[PDB]
Amino acid sequence: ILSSIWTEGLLMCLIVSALLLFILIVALSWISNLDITYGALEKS
Amino acid sequence: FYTVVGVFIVVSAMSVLFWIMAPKNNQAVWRSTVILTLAMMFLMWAITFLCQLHPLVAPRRSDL
Amino acid sequence: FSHFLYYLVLIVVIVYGLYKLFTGHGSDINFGKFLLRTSPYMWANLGIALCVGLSVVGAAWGIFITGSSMIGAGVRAPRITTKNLISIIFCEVVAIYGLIIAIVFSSKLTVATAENMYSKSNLYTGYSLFWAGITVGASNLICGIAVGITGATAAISDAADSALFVKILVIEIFGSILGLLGLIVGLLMAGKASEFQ
Amino acid sequence: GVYFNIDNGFIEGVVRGYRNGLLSNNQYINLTQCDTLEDLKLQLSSTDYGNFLSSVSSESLTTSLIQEYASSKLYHEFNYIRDQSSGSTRKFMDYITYGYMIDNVALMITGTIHDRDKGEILQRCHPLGWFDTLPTLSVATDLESLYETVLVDTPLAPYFKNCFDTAEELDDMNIEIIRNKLYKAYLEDFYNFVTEEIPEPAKECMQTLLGFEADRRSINIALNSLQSSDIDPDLKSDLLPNIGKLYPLATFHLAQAQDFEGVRAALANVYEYRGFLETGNLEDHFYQLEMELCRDAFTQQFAISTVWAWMKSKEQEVRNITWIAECIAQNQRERINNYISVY
Amino acid sequence: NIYAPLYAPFFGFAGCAAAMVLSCLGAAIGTAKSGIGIAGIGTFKPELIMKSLIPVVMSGILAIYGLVVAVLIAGNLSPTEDYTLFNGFMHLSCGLCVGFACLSSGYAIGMVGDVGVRKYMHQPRLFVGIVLILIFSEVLGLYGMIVALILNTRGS
Amino acid sequence: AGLATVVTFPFMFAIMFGDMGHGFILFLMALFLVLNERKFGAMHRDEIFDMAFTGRYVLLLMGAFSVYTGLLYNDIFSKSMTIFKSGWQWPSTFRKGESIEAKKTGVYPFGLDFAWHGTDNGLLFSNSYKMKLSILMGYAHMTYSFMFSYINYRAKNSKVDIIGNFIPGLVFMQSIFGYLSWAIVYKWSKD
Amino acid sequence: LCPVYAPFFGAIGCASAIIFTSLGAAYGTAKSGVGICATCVLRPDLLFKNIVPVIMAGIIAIYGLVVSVLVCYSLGQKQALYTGFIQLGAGLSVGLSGLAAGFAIGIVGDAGVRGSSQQPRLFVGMILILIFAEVLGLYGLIVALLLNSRATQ
Amino acid sequence: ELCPVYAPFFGAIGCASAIIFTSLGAAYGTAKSGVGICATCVLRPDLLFKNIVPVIMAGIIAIYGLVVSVLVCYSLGQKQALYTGFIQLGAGLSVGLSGLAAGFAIGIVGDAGVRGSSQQPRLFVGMILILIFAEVLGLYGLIVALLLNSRATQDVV
Amino acid sequence: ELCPVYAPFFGAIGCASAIIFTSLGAAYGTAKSGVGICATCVLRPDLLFKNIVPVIMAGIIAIYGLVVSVLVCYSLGQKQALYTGFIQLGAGLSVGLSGLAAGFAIGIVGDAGVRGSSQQPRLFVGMILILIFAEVLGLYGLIVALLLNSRATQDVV
Amino acid sequence: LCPVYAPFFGAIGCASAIIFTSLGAAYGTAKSGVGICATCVLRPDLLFKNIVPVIMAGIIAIYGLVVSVLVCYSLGQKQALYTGFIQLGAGLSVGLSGLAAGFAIGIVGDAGVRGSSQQPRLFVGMILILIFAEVLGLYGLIVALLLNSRATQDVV
Amino acid sequence: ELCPVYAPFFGAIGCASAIIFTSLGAAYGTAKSGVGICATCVLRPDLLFKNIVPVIMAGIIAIYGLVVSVLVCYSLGQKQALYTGFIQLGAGLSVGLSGLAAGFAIGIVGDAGVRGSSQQPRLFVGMILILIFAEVLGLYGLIVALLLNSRATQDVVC
Amino acid sequence: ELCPVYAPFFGAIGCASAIIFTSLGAAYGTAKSGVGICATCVLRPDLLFKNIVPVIMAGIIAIYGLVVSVLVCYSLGQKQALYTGFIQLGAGLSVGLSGLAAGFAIGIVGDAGVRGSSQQPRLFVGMILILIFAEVLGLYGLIVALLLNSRATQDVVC
Amino acid sequence: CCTVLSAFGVVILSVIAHLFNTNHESFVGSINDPEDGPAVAHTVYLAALVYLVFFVFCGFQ
Repeated sequence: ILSSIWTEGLLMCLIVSALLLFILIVALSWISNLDITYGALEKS
Repeated sequence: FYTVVGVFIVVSAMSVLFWIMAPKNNQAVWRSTVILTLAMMFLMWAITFLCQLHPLVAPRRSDL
Repeated sequence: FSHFLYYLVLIVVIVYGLYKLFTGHGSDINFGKFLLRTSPYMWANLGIALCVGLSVVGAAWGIFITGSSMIGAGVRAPRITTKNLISIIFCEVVAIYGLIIAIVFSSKLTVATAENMYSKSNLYTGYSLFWAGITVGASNLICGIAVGITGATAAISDAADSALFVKILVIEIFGSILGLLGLIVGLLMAGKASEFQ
Repeated sequence: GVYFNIDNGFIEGVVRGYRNGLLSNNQYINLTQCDTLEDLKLQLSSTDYGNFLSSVSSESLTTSLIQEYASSKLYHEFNYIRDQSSGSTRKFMDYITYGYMIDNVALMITGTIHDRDKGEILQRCHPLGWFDTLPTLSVATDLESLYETVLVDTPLAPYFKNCFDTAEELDDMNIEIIRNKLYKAYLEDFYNFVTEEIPEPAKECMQTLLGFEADRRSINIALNSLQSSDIDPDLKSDLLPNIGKLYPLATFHLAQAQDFEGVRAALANVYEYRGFLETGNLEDHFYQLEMELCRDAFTQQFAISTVWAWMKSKEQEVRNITWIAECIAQNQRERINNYISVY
Repeated sequence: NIYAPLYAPFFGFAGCAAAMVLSCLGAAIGTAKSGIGIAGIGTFKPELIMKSLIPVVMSGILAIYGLVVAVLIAGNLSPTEDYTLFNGFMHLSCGLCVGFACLSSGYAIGMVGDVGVRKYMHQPRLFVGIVLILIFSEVLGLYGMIVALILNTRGS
Repeated sequence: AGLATVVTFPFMFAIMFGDMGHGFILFLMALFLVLNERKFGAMHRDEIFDMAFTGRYVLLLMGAFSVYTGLLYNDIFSKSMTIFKSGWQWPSTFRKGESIEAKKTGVYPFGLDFAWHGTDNGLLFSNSYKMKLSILMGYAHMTYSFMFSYINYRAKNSKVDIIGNFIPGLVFMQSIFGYLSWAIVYKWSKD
Repeated sequence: LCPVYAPFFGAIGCASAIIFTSLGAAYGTAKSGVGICATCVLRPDLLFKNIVPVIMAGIIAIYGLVVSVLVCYSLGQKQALYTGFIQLGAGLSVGLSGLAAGFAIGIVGDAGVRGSSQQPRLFVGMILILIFAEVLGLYGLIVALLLNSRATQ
Repeated sequence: ELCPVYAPFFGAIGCASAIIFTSLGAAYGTAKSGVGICATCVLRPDLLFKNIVPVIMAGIIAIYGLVVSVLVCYSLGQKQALYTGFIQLGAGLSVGLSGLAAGFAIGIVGDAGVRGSSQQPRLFVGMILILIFAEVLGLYGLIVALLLNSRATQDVV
Repeated sequence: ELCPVYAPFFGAIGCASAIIFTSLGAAYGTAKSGVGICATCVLRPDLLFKNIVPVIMAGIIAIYGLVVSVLVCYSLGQKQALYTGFIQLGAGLSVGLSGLAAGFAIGIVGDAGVRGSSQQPRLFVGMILILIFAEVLGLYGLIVALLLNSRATQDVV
Repeated sequence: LCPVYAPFFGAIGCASAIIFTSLGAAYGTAKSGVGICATCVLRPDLLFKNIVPVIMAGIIAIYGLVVSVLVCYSLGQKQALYTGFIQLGAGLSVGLSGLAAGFAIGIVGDAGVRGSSQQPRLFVGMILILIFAEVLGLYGLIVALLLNSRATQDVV
Repeated sequence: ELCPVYAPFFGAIGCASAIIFTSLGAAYGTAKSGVGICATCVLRPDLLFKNIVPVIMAGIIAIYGLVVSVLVCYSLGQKQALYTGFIQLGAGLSVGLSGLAAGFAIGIVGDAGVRGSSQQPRLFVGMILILIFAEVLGLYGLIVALLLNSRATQDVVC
Repeated sequence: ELCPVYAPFFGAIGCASAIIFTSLGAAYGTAKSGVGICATCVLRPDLLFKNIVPVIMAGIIAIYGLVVSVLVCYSLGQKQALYTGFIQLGAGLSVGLSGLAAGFAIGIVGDAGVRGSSQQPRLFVGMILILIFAEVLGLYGLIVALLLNSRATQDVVC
Repeated sequence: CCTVLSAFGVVILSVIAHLFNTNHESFVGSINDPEDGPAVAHTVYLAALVYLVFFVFCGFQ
């Protein structure tokens, strides 16, 4: 057996849910860096 | 397969008979639209007929 | 804060490895048994999905790099906006590479019998599809970004002078060698891999 | 160059398009062959200036109206590029206009000491250096009641850190000191902004373009202090910026430079500014070196320093067109080819 | 067989992927960063562009360096033959010592051959020195490919 | 190139847009603009409707071919048409809920067969058919548009361009992907 | 063969197929809607022809919705790891592809609707660029709908 | 084995995250597009009651989270299957991390739109049209979570 | 097995979390919008007790966190079920990490609303209405956690 | 049921009750002291009137001290794991909420004493906002006291 | 027990590291100094071949890595001691992460040296001497790894 | 048990570290002070062989690392005590991560000293005085590592 | 636009009700399909009449 706590199925759920959470953190850091061009909305 | 060649004969003879009997007003779009559309209709018919002439996969379903 | 987590995970890995090694149980951190006992369908499906994912995230990357500068450079010189679309096309072909490799890989994806499930061949064709999906998705990613950069420079040098686009299209050719080489290597890697049996 | 075109894709390609409208050497020779300001207008109409003097019609056309409208379309192009900017780019565009805000402050508070009217000392102000409380600098005379009333809400407020108001209100001698000291603190802050948040290809070629501004301002302060200033070097060293290529060894010798040779022997030890003070027009040497530093900032592609390198080159283009139109209107043609063209 | 376990092709296909991905990453950095400098001088003296395509070609050779070792690792991988863990570790190392070799060589070619091409529009005598520094920065990947070939022939 | 486009662009559209229900809707909303082209011609058209009315004859053909190809498929709002006699018969006596196969009686006369509709492996057969359909129609389109290059070089009277570009192009294209398109038909021909 | 943790991968694939696709569609809607709002304050008659990037970003989210619905009709308590990881792959494919295609449509769309107000010849240019970025979601949808067909066989 | 003890953990995380991340999305949509209302209704306060539509369409995302949180909460149990916990985790994330995206888009479009609608009054209809495409993202996440939650306890053992 | 020893850990950390993240969100809503009050009531000191609304609506979030941290606490106990601990952790997170978002959206709206409502008196009702839409997020987290905590000890063996 | 590693959670709950409240009180004292020492250079008469944010910061540390003493006098070697978990929760409840209360008191106190010298009427508004900022730590005190009242209630 | 099956992993990554980090340092030393060469030989064309000595000086680092990696490669075995893998890992790190240091030093010294040597002709000898002091670090790493690699397979057993 | 199989790992990464972390501090002391020599001797090239003392004192600590790496190398064996591996790791870290500090200090002091010794020539004797204190920090680590390495195989058994 | 949707609601639902009435195997022939044909035809034909009411009412607009 691989382990009793860190079994064959838990340890490859925590790789899938680490890859997906990595893609999520990257995509949320893309959307967090999204700013509005305010000079093209004002009168000045 | 010979019922694909037998349809190719009556499509090709029809296209040759339309190449010489096209109207003189718009020849290069009468004998270009009609002769090419018969070719593409025959091509999709021959492709959809030959995929079922000798099939390798049988239709399989559970709910009937 | 991310450097704090990078240091914390490193400290926890070192403390866990030295605790497991000092107590005579250091072979319990067993990466080989981890590779032997995880399912080969994980590696196969993960390789297919990351192939078609990372080809597209490089294709779409290059598309905005040489699209936004094409539209910016086309404001004064709008006679580039159709001729220079081959720079979109060269960074778009790296997605059809990953697509036609992902479908060829998914053809090797059948149901293996449970009595021979963690066999030699079934585990081989999980490893091969995993790394041959990675080496195609990452290569098409990097190729799409490189062709996008060398097309963004070409879209502005085209609007500068018309005779420069022919000279800087060659750099896009040498940049688009890379996705085709990844296309070759990912087919050679999963060339001897059989289906799941 | 991998994360540039997210927010700066459209911005660069239009500025790169604005670069192609820079007049080449042949387009300057075709302007020096003109005989009339109307012929110069019609020669500029074939360039990317086309029909910018269309509402003039050959009668009210002077050599200052050309400098007005040719720079006005520069300013409107800068505002169009700034309106499409966001994030660090928009902040970089604001930091460019801060140096014009300083010049408009120092031009607005000299029009009140001389009691010149407020409506005519503001048409001479710079349009890019506009802040909303710029006409209200005509309310007080001393520095403290112009800071604490007007210049706190301005973005020029962190730059009043060393301007010591000794309750002497204002002559013309200390407004230049306040101007040089605001520009000193501004060059410090904008160099730290470029070093901090601007990415790496647009960092090294912008630190040089900004250290050149600091070196030129250091040489001009240390050389204009001979004729119309009698100041101590410990008070003169607060006017020289410390970001440039010239600071740590040569601005010390420019601080205790009591004579012209104290400047010349100080600038003989620096390698790229030696020979400027020997022969020729010094202002032409600085403008030529400015254009040679702006030329090789377009050669790096994915850089926001192309905006600085564009607007300084376009300002030099407006200066060259103004010099040519001044030559062909006053009928002096001995130095018509004194323009500066690296494009 | 205790010397040839069934997880050994993991480290061989990892050698394939590290030999291809990092070498084409180095080749792409070397062609993109240098194409920036080649296109930057596109207006100022356009006649020096077709002579300056050498740091693009020498960057593209770095992908051939990874291609050769990726083919030679993938040719030693079959599901029917026995495949030792020694062989898998050796293929991991020979892909890993050519991938970062070509990555570093591509970073060096990209940083040299755009500054050189970008300063070459001023001084036309730079070209011999530029080609010389590109040769010294391109043998960096040849060293890694030599190590990878010797290591492939040793491990099989 | 806009004289071979007049059939091939609606037909390559219809291969992707194959349905007699959506195709008849598109043909009907095109024929509404064709029959009313006199009231719409003397009218101010905004850009989207100017695009839609400038091409009121591209959409009539795009509907008319979509009806033909969605009669080749059995796809009428994603349903089948039991028009002809099937080539597959199902067994009469079978237990409820079990997986059964059909025995081949003949071949379906016009179009794809309707016994592939509620079928587990019907999508595999449609994948094979539509992939080989796309390969053969792309081959036909490319080898038709490649002859126009020969007609161009013949009208320019340049045998150097013929022997340098057309013939080494022809016996490179036909020797690989002409062979692939022949091999698909020959695999369909054998049992 | 069919463990107790096997519908984790299918449920998280059904999750990610709409999560990553909606993140990409939200970036493509927001960033290209900033360009619409910035463009149409000085030239407001281009408002309903500049609306194409947010429509294409919506088509991306529809492509992700299709895969999420078609994965959640094949989930069961006692499915194999084969079905679970093939639903995971069908989720990851359309997730990364819709995310990439939405980022590309967002970054191309605002630049396109800004260049379209200065030069009218750039409308066809931005449409022809955005069509290449649209079908990348189709390129992940193909792998997702092919891995869906191999779910229970 | 089919119904373990740690099985309500994923169900409780799915009940929590559905309201947590939609409250984050609705909070960003209220926040970013309410700064624009408070900035552009100091000059033209007559259109204060029509700029409120980004805030309302942001607050619909929190109701999308609330519905799925209640429907996951009334299916939790001590002896539920691990399948039920996995489906409730998936339905919680499918509403939460999609309504977070919808709320980001509503906040960005609303702040960019209520600032441009005071200079050009014709941009309001375009703002509403873009915000509908931004709100159907959270609606699609709601559809996915309802189709999961109907599948949650159907043929469980 | 069904009620293990580590079972009150999740309940105690949920009882902690429901006041920790709630007080953090309410502290952002108090500080960020108190900056605006201390900046605009120098010019307009007559508007102190009128602009105090976002600080009070930030405090109502902390009251929502307090009333769940005092209901999880009396449902705690040694040898309680692991299901009860998971439900209490979920009800802790649903109040805390959504009142965090509601406090962000109250603070960064209320500061701009206090900056704006000293210039325009008609903007104050719009400020209150946007703050109601920002405070109903924490109310939704309260509703989810109360409906969740009602099922913590409901027929649990 | 009462293991050996059980007072670890109680010791961490006794530490974290005073650690994070002292961090919050230290942020509040630092921000408010920078405010006072920059606003009382020109207005020294209202120096002792502005020390109220610093007092409001110190009451947060007193709140942490009380909970840490009450958790300290309930520790033991042979205590339950439930008692350790409740003491950890009661430490974190007062600590990470007094940290937030200290952040709010520091920001509000700095912004209020920098503007209360200009407007004398802003003092009764600053006191009113700091009451709402100090009730944020009083809530964590109440949660910590109600937890610690049940740490040893029905414990075997 | 004493020569395990995973034992050539450490020798393999030691053979890899002596190319990886050494080529990374040599690439830094060639790139950052070639920037200075191409930036100063614009107006000083005759000094173009005197300035290559930083780039050659950085290439000798990669030659140092090449030699040690080949000499480790010709001692990898299938039935290899774990002591031998540990020694080869140490000898690979000792060349790699010291040649990286020497490459950093040559890359930072050499561009300043070719920028100052175009302005002062007597600074060239000082540049060469500082580059010798910078290259001797990678020489020390090679000395440590050649003395270390010679002890792998001396008294190995089992 | 008392001399396990993994015991030479710590000795190998103590032999490796004593030159890695030493040479990447010596490289900082060479590079950061060499950019201060090459930028100063463009105007005072007569001080070129006098300002190079920071580079020499940065090269001395690499020899301090080399001596300890050789003495740890020649005490490695296949069957050595785990105490010996711990002591050799401690000696390697004590040289490396303190010679790194000494190199940082020499690098920061040396360019500040050579840029100031050309304005005032009486600052050279102050630069040497500060630089001896900056350089003895590696000698202290060498003393600690030699006193460790003398204790490595003294009373080891098994 | 309700008259177009109502005309399609007449035509499509009338064809669907006729295909349920005649027990066509593309609608009844599966196990998951409804068992009684005319029971579904009776409630689809009434919907066809409802859309015919909408078509007649919106046809006089």
